[PDB]
Amino acid sequence: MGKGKPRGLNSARKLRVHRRNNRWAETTYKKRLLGTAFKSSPFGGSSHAKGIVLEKIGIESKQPNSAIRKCVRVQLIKNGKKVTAFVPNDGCLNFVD
Amino acid sequence: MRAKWRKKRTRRLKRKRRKVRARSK
Amino acid sequence: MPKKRASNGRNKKGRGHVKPVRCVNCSRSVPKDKAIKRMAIRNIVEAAAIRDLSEASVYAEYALPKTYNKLHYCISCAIHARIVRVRSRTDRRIRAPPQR
Amino acid sequence: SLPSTFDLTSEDAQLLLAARVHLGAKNVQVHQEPYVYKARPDGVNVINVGKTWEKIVLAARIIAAIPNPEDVVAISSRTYGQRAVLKYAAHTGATPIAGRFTPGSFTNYITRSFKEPRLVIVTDPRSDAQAIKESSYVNIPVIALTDLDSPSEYVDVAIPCNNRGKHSIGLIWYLLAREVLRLRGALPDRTQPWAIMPDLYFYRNP
Amino acid sequence: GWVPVTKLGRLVKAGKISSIEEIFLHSLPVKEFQIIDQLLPNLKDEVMNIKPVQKQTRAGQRTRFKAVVVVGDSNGHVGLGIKTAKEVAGAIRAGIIIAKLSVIPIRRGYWGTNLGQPHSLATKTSGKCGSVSVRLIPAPRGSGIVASPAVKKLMQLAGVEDVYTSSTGSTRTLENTLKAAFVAIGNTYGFLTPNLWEVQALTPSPMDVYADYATAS
Amino acid sequence: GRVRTKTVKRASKALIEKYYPKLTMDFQTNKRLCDEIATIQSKRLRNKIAGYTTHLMKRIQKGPVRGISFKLQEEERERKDQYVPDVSALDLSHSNDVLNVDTQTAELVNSLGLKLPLSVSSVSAVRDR
Amino acid sequence: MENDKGQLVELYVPRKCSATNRIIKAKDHSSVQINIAQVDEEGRAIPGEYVTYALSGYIRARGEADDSLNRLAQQDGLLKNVWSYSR
Amino acid sequence: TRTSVLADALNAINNAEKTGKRQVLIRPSSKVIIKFLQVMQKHGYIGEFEYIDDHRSGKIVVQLNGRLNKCGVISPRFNVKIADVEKWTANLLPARQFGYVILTTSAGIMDHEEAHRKHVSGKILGFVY
Amino acid sequence: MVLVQDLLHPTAASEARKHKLKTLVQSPRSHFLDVKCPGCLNITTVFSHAQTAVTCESCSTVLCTPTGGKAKLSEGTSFRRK
RNA sequence: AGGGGAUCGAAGAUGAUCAGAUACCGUCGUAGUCUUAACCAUAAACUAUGCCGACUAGGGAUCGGGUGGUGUUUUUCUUAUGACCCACUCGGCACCUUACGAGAAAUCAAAGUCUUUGGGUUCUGGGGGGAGUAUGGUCGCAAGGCUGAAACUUAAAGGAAUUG
Ligand SMILES: [Mg+2]
Ligand SMILES: [Mg+2]
Ligand SMILES: [Mg+2]
Ligand SMILES: [Mg+2]
Ligand SMILES: [Mg+2]
Ligand SMILES: [Mg+2]
Ligand SMILES: [Mg+2]
Ligand SMILES: [Mg+2]
Ligand SMILES: [Mg+2]
Ligand SMILES: [Mg+2]
Ligand SMILES: [Zn+2]
Ligand SMILES: [Zn+2]
Repeated sequence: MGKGKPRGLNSARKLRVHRRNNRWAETTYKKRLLGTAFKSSPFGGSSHAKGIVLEKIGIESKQPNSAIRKCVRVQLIKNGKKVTAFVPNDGCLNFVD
Repeated sequence: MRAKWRKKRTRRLKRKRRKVRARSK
Repeated sequence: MPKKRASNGRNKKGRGHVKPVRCVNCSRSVPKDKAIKRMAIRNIVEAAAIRDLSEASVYAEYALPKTYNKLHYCISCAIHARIVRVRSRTDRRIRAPPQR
Repeated sequence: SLPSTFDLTSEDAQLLLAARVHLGAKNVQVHQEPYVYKARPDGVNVINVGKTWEKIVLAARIIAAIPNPEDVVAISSRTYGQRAVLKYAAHTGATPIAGRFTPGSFTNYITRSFKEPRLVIVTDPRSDAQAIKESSYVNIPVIALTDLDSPSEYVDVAIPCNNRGKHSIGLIWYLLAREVLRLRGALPDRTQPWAIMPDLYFYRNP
Repeated sequence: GWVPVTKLGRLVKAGKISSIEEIFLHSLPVKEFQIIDQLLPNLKDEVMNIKPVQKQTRAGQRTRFKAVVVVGDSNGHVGLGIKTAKEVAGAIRAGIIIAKLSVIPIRRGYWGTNLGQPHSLATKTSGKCGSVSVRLIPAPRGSGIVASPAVKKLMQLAGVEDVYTSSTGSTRTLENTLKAAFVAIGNTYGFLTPNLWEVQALTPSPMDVYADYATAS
Repeated sequence: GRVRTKTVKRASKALIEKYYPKLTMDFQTNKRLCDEIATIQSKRLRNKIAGYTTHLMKRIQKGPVRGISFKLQEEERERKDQYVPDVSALDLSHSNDVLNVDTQTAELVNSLGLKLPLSVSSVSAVRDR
Repeated sequence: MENDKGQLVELYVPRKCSATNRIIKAKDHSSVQINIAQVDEEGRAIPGEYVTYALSGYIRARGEADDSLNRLAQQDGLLKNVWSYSR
Repeated sequence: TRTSVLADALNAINNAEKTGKRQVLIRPSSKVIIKFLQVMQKHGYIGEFEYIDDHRSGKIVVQLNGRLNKCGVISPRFNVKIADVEKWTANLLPARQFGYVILTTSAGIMDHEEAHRKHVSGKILGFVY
Repeated sequence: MVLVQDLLHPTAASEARKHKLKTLVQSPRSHFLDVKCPGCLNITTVFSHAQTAVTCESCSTVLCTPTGGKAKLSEGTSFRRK
């Protein structure tokens, strides 16, 4: 077998164009090249986001386990988007208010 | 469901979609 | 599902897509290759005659011919009764004509 | 190197040729496998005789090369050799196996019929085969009496021969025993047809 | 509690095979176990992993235990036994016993320039078992074994001081990664060099020499 | 449904192995011979052993058998393998003429050998199979 | 192989197959030692003298062990008329 | 098409040596082949080899020694910048210790040790170990 | 044909057997058969694979009907080799 | 868009069955089927194996070419065609055994000559779904094709085999 890819000493371009245009099926590279982080992903492609507790929710979880999870719908400040944040530890949405 | 019909399903769904967007030129 | 067989449909090898034959029982179109083409060389008169016919007959020796139904069967149709007979993985390699 | 003595006596050739050792193998002809001097028309191959008997000596030379004689396990399954192997057993004291081999006899150190050869002899690598394929697991040579149809996989010192059977098997064993005795034993001379007898071996009336 | 079957068993009891090379020299089929303990005293004897492994039944299941045992030293011989027995201890026992039959020497080389005693591989070897290639890939001095924990412990018992690996394919299946790193080890005496170009005499084996002392009376 | 068990057949195989002599055809003798030698706890089992031993003896009269060939049965070949009914003549001599060898065989004889006896056949290769 | 000044390190310096020159390994359970007894004048097979021939497991399992052992013997003077140069 | 003859030749060698053939035939047979082989001869991976002249193209008979392991060819003849030899030979051959990288160059077709003494690099062809 | 063949010197049987192309040297196995027609006493160097309805030097006798391989020599004709 | 329509026969009617069943079966039976002039341009268009290139193993066969056999028979006397036998050969289509080679294995003499990684080239794939969807092209009479997303979603989806 020749093994698919070209092997010429002058190929290069048909490597370098191929690897541009396969990379695009690498989900790491796609998010970086298309700014999903910025254009979506509630937080602006950012570690964190201050956001005002709009309401303390109880979210009934998926299967195997069974528990209402004690969350908070938020309104992210900068974007004005609304998200749902978990509140870790015993009660502590009590501390959230 | 059977994949050929799941294909046929989304063929009608398109042909309904074509009438909807054509109703506003 | 891997290959059960190497042949599969069998005759068809080096031969695009051949013509088909309607089966006998089900009238199920099957390729004339996948077809299970048994030969039914049956007598025109059933064994439990035959005396009776030859007693009442004119002439001696007689034609006493045999009808030549070259059957076909849609594999499924064949399995349901006929020569097919579901063989073991190792036994499925054998092409030898059975009995005899 | 060699003595230039063993060139096959004119009688012993006539003995070999009497048993049709070289009017055998037939149409079917393996490609290893140069023990043909010409081929007779329609369903025949003609075996080169000189090549056989040089090896029948070579085999023996190897059989002799094992110091402990109660060790060379000859085997036979296909019936026409059974008796001949037991004759070879009698003259040259070397425990052998007639008929059924029992797998795990060179391997499997528990069996009642556990041997441990330091040489194996076989008549039909078509049939005894198992024992050959077994012997590979434990580092042993395999002297075999191959026709030009049989496979010689895991075989060293393949004596060319006719394995239609009947006469040729027993004859070729006897020529082995002969040259195994002549190469260290009682007999000091190549000459004298002596006794013994070829017909001591061979297949019998059941 | 000894009593050997097999010429070679008796032969080692007599003390005419010294230890151990001669066995390997003449690739002698060491089917008995005692032999390798007699000759090699320093066999340790480390259980890698023990999966439960179940056959399914008319009702319930059959928990066997595939205990994986690297046997070795730091001399240059290593073993690899896998054994599935229902009792676990017995499995490790039978695993150790099997590992001392499969025992196999390793061409330990340099690195580059001889200078002091060799404790890497000679060459880049590979194994291939299931879908694991172990490749390894001789180090320089003191760089260490660089390996999956499994491959490492095999390479501690070898006395390969330093080697790089490229354990490649599904190395998490340990039976295979070892079986791989065993074969890559086996490959060594098995790969030629120009330091073998020089032809040897082909010695007679102990079996051929000490015939009378072997076998029963 | 009288098929004798393994222990019955196992012992009786090992009994006739070690004691082909001390086993006279008939039962009651072989019965008393069994209780002498082998140490059976039961009565029925012992009687059933004796029952198979006899059936082994009665087969022994009509030739040998497989798995039952020990010392005396070995020797009861063996003579015949040693001193065979054959042979008169050689045999495999040049009794009738001087070997009907083929053209190819005659040519082979001439290459290796110098002067041997021959009777050149026509070598009719023949039609059909 | 040679440390400092000779001092041959690495034991098990292997049987290399006579046919191939390819190495016979420690666990080549398939390898072999054909030993062939030396001939003398008028009978006599000279007790305790062999022309040894190792075979690799490779050639042996293929079937090429047969003709390689001939050619081995033929070159080393245990045969005539057997192995030909051309075929 | 038949492109790199050298490779297409060395492939047959590598197949031959794998099975333990004592020789090989190589159809096309170039300068490069012969200077490549010549190199294998000077180190000793290869016996005699006998360049047939088809009144025509080429053809070679190599005698293998049971010494070749791999008769490598690297394919797009990469230009090598003297220091980069070390990275090729490191990545192709087993060990700093022994092996050769057959490279064409200004100097002709050396191996990578000869090319270091000379202080002259170039393109690569193949290797041997 | 297994392991050791010594491939420079084949047995001539093999050379004759193998394809006229697939040997050590590509040598063709055709000849220039010197045919004599019944008419004139003169000999035409007829290549055995002519591809043509081969006439004589002048007279239209027709010497060899070109078939696929070697040509069938028209009627009861006589020939020398090469 | 023409011609024809025998039978089957997407649609339909309709007769049974079943808790029911516009589903099999049952009976009929437009559209077609068939064809001609246009389009469409996809199929499990599947050898689910890109093309070229070389080289590795035997077995026997198998066929389309070609050689040699004082071979056999045809028999119109020698025949000469034909038709075999047998051996080997270029071209085609597939099996058996061991695999020492591959392979996750099933298996494969190619799916080998690959961690001992490089003969040449084209193409495609990067967890599953969402989706062959949304959009935009572009192509089509249309059906539809080609081209082709993410947001969102999820821990498996698979493959092969083992025992149940
Ligand atoms: Mg639930
Ligand atoms: Mg499935
Ligand atoms: Mg299925
Ligand atoms: Mg699928
Ligand atoms: Mg085709
Ligand atoms: Mg098709
Ligand atoms: Mg309907
Ligand atoms: Mg498609
Ligand atoms: Mg496809
Ligand atoms: Mg995806
Ligand atoms: Zn049907
Ligand atoms: Zn003229």
